[PDB]
Amino acid sequence: YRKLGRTSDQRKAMLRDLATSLIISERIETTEARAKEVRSVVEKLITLGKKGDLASRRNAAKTLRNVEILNEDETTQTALQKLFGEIAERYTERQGGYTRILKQGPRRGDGAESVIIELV
Amino acid sequence: AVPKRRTSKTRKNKRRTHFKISVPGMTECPNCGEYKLSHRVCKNCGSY
Amino acid sequence: MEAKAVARTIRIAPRKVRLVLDLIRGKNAAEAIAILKLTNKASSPVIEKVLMSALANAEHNYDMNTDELVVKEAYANEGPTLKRFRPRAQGRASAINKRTSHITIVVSDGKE
Amino acid sequence: VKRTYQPNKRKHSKVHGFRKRMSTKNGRKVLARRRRKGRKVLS
RNA sequence: AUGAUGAGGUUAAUAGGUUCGAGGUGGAAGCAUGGUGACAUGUGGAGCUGACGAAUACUAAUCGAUCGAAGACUUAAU
RNA sequence: UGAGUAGCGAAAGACGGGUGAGAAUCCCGUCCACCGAUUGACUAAGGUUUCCAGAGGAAGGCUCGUCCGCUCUGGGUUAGU
RNA sequence: ACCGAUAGUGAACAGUACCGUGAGGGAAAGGUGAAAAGCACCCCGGAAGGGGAGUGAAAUAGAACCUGAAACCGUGUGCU
RNA sequence: UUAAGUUAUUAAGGGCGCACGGUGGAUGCCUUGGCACUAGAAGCCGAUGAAGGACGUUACUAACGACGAUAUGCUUUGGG
Ligand SMILES: [Mg+2]
Ligand SMILES: [Mg+2]
Ligand SMILES: [Mg+2]
Ligand SMILES: [Mg+2]
Ligand SMILES: [Mg+2]
Ligand SMILES: [Mg+2]
Ligand SMILES: [Mg+2]
Ligand SMILES: [Mg+2]
Ligand SMILES: [Mg+2]
Ligand SMILES: [Mg+2]
Ligand SMILES: [Mg+2]
Ligand SMILES: [Mg+2]
Ligand SMILES: [Mg+2]
Ligand SMILES: [Mg+2]
Ligand SMILES: [Mg+2]
Ligand SMILES: [Mg+2]
Ligand SMILES: [Mg+2]
Ligand SMILES: [Mg+2]
Ligand SMILES: [Mg+2]
Ligand SMILES: [Mg+2]
Ligand SMILES: [Mg+2]
Ligand SMILES: [Mg+2]
Ligand SMILES: [Mg+2]
Ligand SMILES: [Mg+2]
Ligand SMILES: [Mg+2]
Ligand SMILES: [Mg+2]
Ligand SMILES: [Mg+2]
Ligand SMILES: [Mg+2]
Ligand SMILES: [Mg+2]
Ligand SMILES: [Mg+2]
Ligand SMILES: [Mg+2]
Ligand SMILES: [Mg+2]
Repeated sequence: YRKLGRTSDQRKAMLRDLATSLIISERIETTEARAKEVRSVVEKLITLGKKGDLASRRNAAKTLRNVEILNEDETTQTALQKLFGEIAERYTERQGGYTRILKQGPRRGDGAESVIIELV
Repeated sequence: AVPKRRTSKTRKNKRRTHFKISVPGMTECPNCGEYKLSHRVCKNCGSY
Repeated sequence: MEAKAVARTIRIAPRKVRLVLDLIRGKNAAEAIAILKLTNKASSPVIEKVLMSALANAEHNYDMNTDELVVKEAYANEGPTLKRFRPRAQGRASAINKRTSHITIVVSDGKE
Repeated sequence: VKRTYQPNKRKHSKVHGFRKRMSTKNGRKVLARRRRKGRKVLS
């Protein structure tokens, strides 16, 4: 695995903050090497959603943050309920994958290769 | 630690013969638009 | 004939602008625009702004066909420098040069 | 590290400044020399 | 170090994921029972598992572009 | 010339949305992290408009900059205790 | 039978910028054209800059404005 | 066809010569300022408030000059 230029405690925190906002917004834009690493983290988290029992509900809460979504029709759900509620429905037949990575050009301030990672 | 002689114009120019830059990948956007970079996504001025 | 366009007192240093400038000379104009949009040096949108200006002079001032034009010349000359200072250590200062450039490209249809 | 010239507004006007130069004869000499160069600020 | 080297580029197991294993840890959560309680027992060699092994085209290795020869003369055998 | 070399001055950021010719670096929001006998809050020396609004992006800012203690225009300090 | 902008007063535009707690020390910086007639208007560009056009005897006289050496930086090429 | 032999062709980049540009401000030409002297006058003011300065004064005001709440000046006598 990669180190991403951070310390062990910072890398873990940056990687689960990044995985949460991919559940909220379903496609985000970041660098190349960071998207290669959050690829495997978020798909192990949909596997927990497809099981659906209590013990894996407890295990996914190790990783996700506490974020409220202002859902449509003025409803509100947490990020954990949205994982076991909607994403677990769409991928009940597929056996892996669930994400893709699309490359773009460099940014201006760096030569950093931008990347869109989306949820499929 | 310090240079003993100056460097002439020839020896300076022989040194930077590899100090160059390369042309990029340059595929095409076949649907609509100008050239994009290879294995990338033709977002702006592009439909691929 | 030939058309030209220059851009005087550009704040980028002349060694840095001659690197990207060597990729485009001798090539026709449609390839040269495509190259300058895909190299990520800082100089690239400055040269590309100048090559747009020289193409527009050939269409308007001289009534050439812009579909078949080639870049004859492309070069960068030195401008006047700005002299700054930087304090180093133990009360000593050091000099710093802010270089400038004059960029010139000409474009032609190859006929007389 | 503490430097020299810790500035003070009372002290600067009292060891220097106009009335202190006028009170001695040698202080009047330095006012005469700065009027002769045409120096803009006196004391 | 970079670069080079080697394995692969859909007529595909290169990497990731998914499934099954090895090995490591050492008996999960929840529920029930006993006990005043701290706690213990059962469900159950349980559950979790980075780099290791095998299988599986689910995701991505797209479309494309560039370089690259056209067998000189003399003499002797044939 | 050395040379596109040394250096860019202690430290945790991520994403979304917006504005703009142009955004890692500006504004808004959520999460995360640091200090907390102090990176908090008052008052003196000292400095003298650096304060506020609007507009700007040549130089300054060790990068960028649509921003600024920078440039332009106009404003702002009220005592019988 | 003195100098002509590194000269001649330190000073042709200053005992000022600036340095110093202070006495005190102390610079750099001249020249469009006869006349401002100082580039209407069009085009590229966010602008800056530029190409045309026009003024003028002359704009490689366009305000960083007389002439414009050398170091130094570049682009093309004939022989190697 | 085979053997033996000789000689070519490349320029990633470099060197010499030539042509065209840029930076930079020498040289030439010039003078708005200075240096040294001659001749003739005159040399030092002030409690009737000096020398030298600070604040202000113009329709629009930053500095220099001039001026002082009669303030970017007032009266008179003579020139023009
Ligand atoms: Mg820790
Ligand atoms: Mg070279
Ligand atoms: Mg710049
Ligand atoms: Mg110091
Ligand atoms: Mg390097
Ligand atoms: Mg070295
Ligand atoms: Mg090194
Ligand atoms: Mg370094
Ligand atoms: Mg820093
Ligand atoms: Mg953002
Ligand atoms: Mg914020
Ligand atoms: Mg703490
Ligand atoms: Mg504070
Ligand atoms: Mg005070
Ligand atoms: Mg402010
Ligand atoms: Mg503002
Ligand atoms: Mg700026
Ligand atoms: Mg800057
Ligand atoms: Mg803007
Ligand atoms: Mg201000
Ligand atoms: Mg002089
Ligand atoms: Mg001269
Ligand atoms: Mg001072
Ligand atoms: Mg002098
Ligand atoms: Mg213009
Ligand atoms: Mg000439
Ligand atoms: Mg000049
Ligand atoms: Mg003349
Ligand atoms: Mg000239
Ligand atoms: Mg070459
Ligand atoms: Mg007398
Ligand atoms: Mg009269």
